[PDB]
Amino acid sequence: STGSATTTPIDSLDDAYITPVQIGTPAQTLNLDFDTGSSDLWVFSSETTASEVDGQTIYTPSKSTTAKLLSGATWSISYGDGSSSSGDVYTDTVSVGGLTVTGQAVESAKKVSSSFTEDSTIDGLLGLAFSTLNTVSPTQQKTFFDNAKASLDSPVFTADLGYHAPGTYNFGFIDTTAYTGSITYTAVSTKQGFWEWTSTGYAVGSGTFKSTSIDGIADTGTTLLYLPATVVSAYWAQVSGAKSSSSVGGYVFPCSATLPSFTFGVGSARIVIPGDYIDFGPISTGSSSCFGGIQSSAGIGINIFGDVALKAAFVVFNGATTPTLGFASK
Repeated sequence: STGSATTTPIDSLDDAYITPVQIGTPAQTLNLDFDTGSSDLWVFSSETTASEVDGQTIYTPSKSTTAKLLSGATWSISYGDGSSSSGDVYTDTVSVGGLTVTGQAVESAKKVSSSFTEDSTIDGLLGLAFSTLNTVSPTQQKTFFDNAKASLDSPVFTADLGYHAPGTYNFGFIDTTAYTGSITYTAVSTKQGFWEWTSTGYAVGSGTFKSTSIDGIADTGTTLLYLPATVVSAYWAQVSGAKSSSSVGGYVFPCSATLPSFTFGVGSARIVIPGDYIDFGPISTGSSSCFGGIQSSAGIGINIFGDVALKAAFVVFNGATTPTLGFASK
């Protein structure tokens, strides 16, 4: 089998991407944030504290003839941005772009943190990291990909995120018309439960490539590109007027600037992030100070190849017995 679904930016800055997901019988379609940095499929639901729901579409398990309460199971998660949510668990039928899993754990939120409530466009998350990170207790549950894997034509999914435009998640096949040149594959460590790999270096604009190992995770659920302070300093030094602001919480730059590109290495291959991808607009409405899309990972504890990086590439998440990551230009 295979599946294919369009993924759409939630706003004009590409802050995140939502993908429609069919849950239950009859189908309840929710728009989920596909997140290769976490491993829970959780949704706003009829059980969510009413004051914590503001415009989201909810899953109502009592209206699904295939929903079954997973007895005694609970979940609770906290993300790297400070947000959280928790609740109980059903199993139900879940389909993504024509690909169907029966008996998928669907984590129904009883509580969500304010940042989720405030974001009307995201109805929940669909985790695509390794199932070892799944938070369901006392019995850990598998991801949608993990459940689908054996049935897929090939045990892979691909992320093709657009810049200010729709893109695609495919399951089970590689669309060879969706990228240019070749796909360069690189080793993955699953030791921390992430799609963790090592970039071979970077360049700023038309500058010389610096060969240096950068360990990080491919994370579709993170907006920005978080890299070591040395790297980030080298980038923003090429933008006149850019500075790290403690009060704003990162590098800011004059909105009148033209940003240089940023290149990262995948083995001997090179992915070029155009400068425009690194502009995340005014820090506050009407400001002429703009927020940068490349920021320091110091104090995160890990480097994160988030959407800013991933949307510059066609990315293969290869879930073979020994997982690997593939990157191509597009």
